[PDB]
Amino acid sequence: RFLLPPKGGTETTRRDIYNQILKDMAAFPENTIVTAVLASVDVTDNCAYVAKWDESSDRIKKVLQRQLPLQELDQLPDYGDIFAVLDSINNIITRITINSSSAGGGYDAYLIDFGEHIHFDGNETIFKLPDDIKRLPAQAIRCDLINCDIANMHCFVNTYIKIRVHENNNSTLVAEPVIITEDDMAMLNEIDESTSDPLKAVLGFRPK
Repeated sequence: RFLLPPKGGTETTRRDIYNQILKDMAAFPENTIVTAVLASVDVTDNCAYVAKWDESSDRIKKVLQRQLPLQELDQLPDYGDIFAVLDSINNIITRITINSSSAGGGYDAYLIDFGEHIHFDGNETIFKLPDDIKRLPAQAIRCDLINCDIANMHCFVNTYIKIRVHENNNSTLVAEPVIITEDDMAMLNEIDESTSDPLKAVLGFRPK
């Protein structure tokens, strides 16, 4: 059975949903070199995403590695509201928001911690986050990477990199890449299997 459609909220574009979610811009100070995970490289939209994945994000990490039980949901939350979705094949649970209704069926959704826009069929297994996790800042910060080969940068997704922050306007970054607990690396391997899944682009996240 499909999830019930959202009862409320304002539908938004991919650019707008990124603007509406909470983001910790203080983690990327200008004129400094910082260590961050290359969350995603969108070679169709040019821009990349960086995530601090700092000790303050520990609750999100616990949900992602299925270390915390969550209440399964049958009613999609409102557009712009934050919840969790299960990638059943790769066994990880990630934070998500529905930004709009799709004309052909389903919805447009944003993976706030990965910086990825995906189609949401409405058959996906979804959960309610506890309020503290729900209120945590989105890990993925939009970043214009300069002086580098973006295509080559795509292979370094889900790895720690060092970036020189040229500009931090408070919604996006202009950064140049420069050429960490054991649990953090283990989590990145778990994320990479979901990200590298051969059918993720075609089917999105699979149910059950």
